[PDB]
Amino acid sequence: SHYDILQAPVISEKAYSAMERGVYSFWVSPKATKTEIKDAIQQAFGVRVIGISTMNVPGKRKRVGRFIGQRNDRKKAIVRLAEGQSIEALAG
Amino acid sequence: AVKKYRPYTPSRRQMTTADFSGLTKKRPEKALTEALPKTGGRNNRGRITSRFIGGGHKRLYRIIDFKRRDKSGVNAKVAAIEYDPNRSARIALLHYADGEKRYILAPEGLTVGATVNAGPEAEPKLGNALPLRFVPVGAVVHALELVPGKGAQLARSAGTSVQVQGKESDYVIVRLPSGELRRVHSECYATIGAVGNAEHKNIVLGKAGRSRWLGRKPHQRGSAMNPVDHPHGGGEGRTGAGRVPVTPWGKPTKGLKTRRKRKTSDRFIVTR
Amino acid sequence: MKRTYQPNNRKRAKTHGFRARMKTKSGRNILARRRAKGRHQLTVSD
RNA sequence: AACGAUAAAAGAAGUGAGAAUCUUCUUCGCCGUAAGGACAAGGGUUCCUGGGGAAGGGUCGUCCGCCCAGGGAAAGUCGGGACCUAAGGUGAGGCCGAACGGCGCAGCCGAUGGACAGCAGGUCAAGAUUCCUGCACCGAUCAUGUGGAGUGAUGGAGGGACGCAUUACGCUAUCCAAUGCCAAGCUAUGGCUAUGCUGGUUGGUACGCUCAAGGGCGAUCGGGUCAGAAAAUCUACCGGUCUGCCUCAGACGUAUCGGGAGCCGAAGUUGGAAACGCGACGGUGCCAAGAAAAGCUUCUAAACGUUGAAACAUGAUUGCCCGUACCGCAAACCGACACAGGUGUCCGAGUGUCAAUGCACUAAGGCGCGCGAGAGAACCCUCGUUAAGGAACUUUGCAAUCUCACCCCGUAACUUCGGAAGAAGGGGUCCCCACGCUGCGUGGGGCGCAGUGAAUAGGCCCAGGCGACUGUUUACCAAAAUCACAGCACUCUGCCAACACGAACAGUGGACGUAUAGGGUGUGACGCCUGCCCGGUGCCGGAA
RNA sequence: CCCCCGGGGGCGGAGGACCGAACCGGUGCCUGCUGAAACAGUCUCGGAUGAGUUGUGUUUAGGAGUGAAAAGCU
Ligand SMILES: [Ca+2]
Ligand SMILES: [Mg+2]
Ligand SMILES: [Mg+2]
Ligand SMILES: [Mg+2]
Ligand SMILES: [Mg+2]
Ligand SMILES: [Mg+2]
Ligand SMILES: [Mg+2]
Ligand SMILES: [Mg+2]
Ligand SMILES: [Mg+2]
Ligand SMILES: [Mg+2]
Ligand SMILES: [Mg+2]
Ligand SMILES: [Mg+2]
Ligand SMILES: [Mg+2]
Ligand SMILES: [Mg+2]
Ligand SMILES: [Mg+2]
Ligand SMILES: [Mg+2]
Ligand SMILES: [Mg+2]
Ligand SMILES: [Mg+2]
Ligand SMILES: [Mg+2]
Ligand SMILES: [Mg+2]
Ligand SMILES: [Mg+2]
Ligand SMILES: [Mg+2]
Ligand SMILES: [Mg+2]
Ligand SMILES: [Mg+2]
Ligand SMILES: [Mg+2]
Ligand SMILES: [Mg+2]
Ligand SMILES: [Mg+2]
Ligand SMILES: [Mg+2]
Ligand SMILES: [Mg+2]
Ligand SMILES: [Mg+2]
Ligand SMILES: [Mg+2]
Ligand SMILES: [Mg+2]
Ligand SMILES: [Mg+2]
Ligand SMILES: [Mg+2]
Ligand SMILES: [Mg+2]
Ligand SMILES: [Mg+2]
Ligand SMILES: [Mg+2]
Ligand SMILES: [Mg+2]
Ligand SMILES: [Mg+2]
Ligand SMILES: [Mg+2]
Ligand SMILES: [Mg+2]
Ligand SMILES: [Mg+2]
Ligand SMILES: [Mg+2]
Ligand SMILES: [Mg+2]
Ligand SMILES: [Mg+2]
Ligand SMILES: [Mg+2]
Ligand SMILES: [Mg+2]
Ligand SMILES: [Mg+2]
Ligand SMILES: [Mg+2]
Ligand SMILES: [Mg+2]
Ligand SMILES: [Mg+2]
Ligand SMILES: [Mg+2]
Ligand SMILES: [Mg+2]
Ligand SMILES: [Mg+2]
Ligand SMILES: [Mg+2]
Ligand SMILES: [Mg+2]
Ligand SMILES: [Mg+2]
Ligand SMILES: [Mg+2]
Ligand SMILES: [Mg+2]
Ligand SMILES: [Mg+2]
Ligand SMILES: [Mg+2]
Ligand SMILES: [Mg+2]
Ligand SMILES: [Mg+2]
Ligand SMILES: [Mg+2]
Ligand SMILES: [Mg+2]
Ligand SMILES: [Mg+2]
Ligand SMILES: [Mg+2]
Ligand SMILES: [Mg+2]
Ligand SMILES: [Mg+2]
Ligand SMILES: [Mg+2]
Ligand SMILES: [Mg+2]
Ligand SMILES: [Mg+2]
Ligand SMILES: [Mg+2]
Ligand SMILES: [Mg+2]
Ligand SMILES: [Mg+2]
Ligand SMILES: [Mg+2]
Ligand SMILES: [Mg+2]
Ligand SMILES: [Mg+2]
Ligand SMILES: [Mg+2]
Ligand SMILES: [Mg+2]
Ligand SMILES: [Mg+2]
Ligand SMILES: [Mg+2]
Ligand SMILES: [Mg+2]
Ligand SMILES: [Mg+2]
Ligand SMILES: [Mg+2]
Ligand code: NA
Repeated sequence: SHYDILQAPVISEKAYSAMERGVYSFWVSPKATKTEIKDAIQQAFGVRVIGISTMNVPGKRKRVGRFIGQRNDRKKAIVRLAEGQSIEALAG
Repeated sequence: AVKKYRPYTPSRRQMTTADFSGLTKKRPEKALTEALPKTGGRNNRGRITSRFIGGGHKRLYRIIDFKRRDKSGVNAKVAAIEYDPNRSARIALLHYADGEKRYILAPEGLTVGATVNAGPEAEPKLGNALPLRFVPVGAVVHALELVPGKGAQLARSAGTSVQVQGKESDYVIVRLPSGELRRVHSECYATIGAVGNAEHKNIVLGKAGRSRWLGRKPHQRGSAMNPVDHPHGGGEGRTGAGRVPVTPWGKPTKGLKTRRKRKTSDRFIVTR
Repeated sequence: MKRTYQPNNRKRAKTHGFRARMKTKSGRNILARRRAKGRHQLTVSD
């Protein structure tokens, strides 16, 4: 259910500095909405969510082998928690 | 009166325009506006039918009562007499006792505040809804049914009149504006007097596209066209040879009526 | 020098689209005729 | 041959195998109602970072909008959807039709329009009414309390709801001056010692017995059934009934959060100008007579209650979907191109010049147009001046001069009494001082070949043909005497009109028009006028 | 509309009115003619509150549409 809505954490120098603000950034399945994405984050990590934002992101159009390539297509979501700002501590 | 102008532009000397001083300067009643501008620019299934209909200026429709029958026996008071860009033949707002408001065509010689009365026994005063059977012989009237209920085809435009002649079993004779004489059933309503704006005719449009403000686009002659386009096609210079319309026929003297019923109801002679 | 092709995403898909080919027989002929060519373009909808 | 606008470039320094071309510094020249900035269409990672150097780049290339990889794109309040309707498209039933199909009421879709709650700042390498900080607003659910009862519809009413030109008052944005304030330092060249120079000189919110143009509004008791389907305590009609209330644009003060030149934080004055923006739906005039629907306000119908109401106060909780990077008058859109073309809207400072988005020079900003270097032949293109002459050139004064802006004086035939007319012609134009008036005027003086000192800115007149006139045409050899045009005329057409589209006893257009109207034809403002021939053909009647 | 007796003055602000930028257009010459461009450039010129220009959305088509009319555009 909730486990496989969440995709994989963003790994970005910008996203990791936000890690220090209590802000957490990770990709999700694009067809999901904010309401379910929030209850997914907080069913999974046990923490109140007070701020969501989301954004569809096109797949880059890479080309291998001189066969023109395609997109990939994602939906990064950024989330701010309550003052109980822990996750799994797994930040680095 | 109608306005005339000094020749300060090459136009505008010949140009003329109607006098509006008798028209009350009010917004038309909101319930009767109907809107329905939506001008059908001569086009049918996208395809031109009444050729030479251009755009012109925007218009709203003023619903106008024509049958006038349903409010039989109630008095009316003439409020504003007012402009209308559809009829080009001024209309007249009026209020009924019981408060319903409906427009009516303005008779020549009718002032604001006048009484108006409708029904069968009503007296032949100006602007009443009288069925023909009670109309005095020789009176002039306008706004005339062809069949009782849903009628007002006869005499509707500026200055038009219907001069009742003799009477029969239930049919009355009348003189239409075109000079035809015609029968009409005696329970058809009429409106006493000729139409108002009695002299629309002597307005002078003045410049081209005074017509365009009226929405009538430039009207091409055949002889300027090509044999492809119209029968009066080209050939070096200018002429005739046959004298025919767009699609062919006569159009100087070629009687175009069909051979039908109700020609027996048009039984008195007709120039037309 | 205004030119013949002035792109418009609503024009391109309103005429020419998959939804519009199905509205009539003659266009559904255009579909099954191209599907038989095995094309992939099929319509303008990619 | 060309290397894609004649808007120039120079030196130093750096990086590198390699440099006219990449980076830096300092100058120079070019745009500046743009060649600066913000959006919409459209494009689709072109964006930022780190690398690269095949090909793409009109040369080179260490560079690039090229290639590789990694990141970047955040919304209850902005734009769209979960709201509404226009043309148009659909469309159960319904109307038609060899088939496929064609029409069509309600209803539905459909933004180019209506409705609707946030402003100020900060800032990633790359996002900002989105993230952050400060402080608001909007709907919904619940709770505490006041209230302690009426809510009040797929239906009615009001209202939303609308033109064009011109224009009174007040104001802000915003711009100017200064011996106002504040900050920083220096000065040389001959002088100034600051009264010089340079720079900055307030945004949002909350509260005012503060100043304030302007703008909106009449208001109830009752009668009638025949009006709004019935209802109705709401509307409409009709009759009785007596300047004042509301609103703040914006300014001012106090406070507070910001910003602020600068070396953390200074000042925030007086005088002037001023919008198409705001007050606003103002005023006036005009004819060609200027959308609809929901939201919104008001009424009952039904139903639910009338000792757990509508509504208000605080607190809490809640806030979906899509778009958002970059290009975006162009190297990223359309033109096969990194093309002298084309592309809708908004903002677009200063000085001078009646005005101005004009002209010149310039701010901020952005560029020198992706081959260079020399030579100074013929010829070719875009320009400067030209002796004496002045159209002798030539098909033609074609081309190119001339004239040119504002103020003053003065202006003909002819005329539809408006006009011809900027007729033609002649004069003024700068600087100082004094004097009068509201930058002018009167005078006196001064310099130059010359004072709209440079840039923008009519050559004129006489006489004909044609068309009256503004306007319209052959996208790409014809702009005209062609077309249309107001005005005129013939004829047709009685209303399911004539006529026209149509497979159609369908449906439409004419037209929600009705003979002072509609169709067809030909003439073509205005003035004086429009003659003879009905045998032939056409047409209207007669019909032995 | 207001004064003096159709005239003059006050005022008002009409117009297919005038000059002129944007904008729309294409007058004449030159250039360009394996173009910068499959119709343009510089100069010059016409309209510039109207029969005006323009953006979205949409309707009309092959003997057919549309056409201020060239057999022009599709
Ligand atoms: Ca000489
Ligand atoms: Mg948020
Ligand atoms: Mg007069
Ligand atoms: Mg036709
Ligand atoms: Mg005509
Ligand atoms: Mg011809
Ligand atoms: Mg023929
Ligand atoms: Mg002929
Ligand atoms: Mg010909
Ligand atoms: Mg001849
Ligand atoms: Mg025809
Ligand atoms: Mg698609
Ligand atoms: Mg595909
Ligand atoms: Mg060249
Ligand atoms: Mg250099
Ligand atoms: Mg070295
Ligand atoms: Mg090499
Ligand atoms: Mg260069
Ligand atoms: Mg460079
Ligand atoms: Mg250096
Ligand atoms: Mg720009
Ligand atoms: Mg886009
Ligand atoms: Mg995008
Ligand atoms: Mg880049
Ligand atoms: Mg870089
Ligand atoms: Mg790079
Ligand atoms: Mg290379
Ligand atoms: Mg390679
Ligand atoms: Mg190369
Ligand atoms: Mg979003
Ligand atoms: Mg917020
Ligand atoms: Mg919205
Ligand atoms: Mg709808
Ligand atoms: Mg419909
Ligand atoms: Mg249909
Ligand atoms: Mg819209
Ligand atoms: Mg809003
Ligand atoms: Mg930074
Ligand atoms: Mg950026
Ligand atoms: Mg911001
Ligand atoms: Mg003002
Ligand atoms: Mg000074
Ligand atoms: Mg200063
Ligand atoms: Mg009530
Ligand atoms: Mg102050
Ligand atoms: Mg509705
Ligand atoms: Mg942006
Ligand atoms: Mg270009
Ligand atoms: Mg343009
Ligand atoms: Mg300006
Ligand atoms: Mg300026
Ligand atoms: Mg100026
Ligand atoms: Mg300029
Ligand atoms: Mg640029
Ligand atoms: Mg030379
Ligand atoms: Mg030259
Ligand atoms: Mg000399
Ligand atoms: Mg001479
Ligand atoms: Mg000779
Ligand atoms: Mg000669
Ligand atoms: Mg000649
Ligand atoms: Mg010449
Ligand atoms: Mg005379
Ligand atoms: Mg005179
Ligand atoms: Mg002349
Ligand atoms: Mg001298
Ligand atoms: Mg002199
Ligand atoms: Mg000069
Ligand atoms: Mg001759
Ligand atoms: Mg002419
Ligand atoms: Mg041509
Ligand atoms: Mg064309
Ligand atoms: Mg030409
Ligand atoms: Mg029928
Ligand atoms: Mg009909
Ligand atoms: Mg003629
Ligand atoms: Mg004759
Ligand atoms: Mg005056
Ligand atoms: Mg004009
Ligand atoms: Mg003149
Ligand atoms: Mg042009
Ligand atoms: Mg043209
Ligand atoms: Mg001229
Ligand atoms: Mg003119
Ligand atoms: Mg034919
Ligand atoms: Na010094």
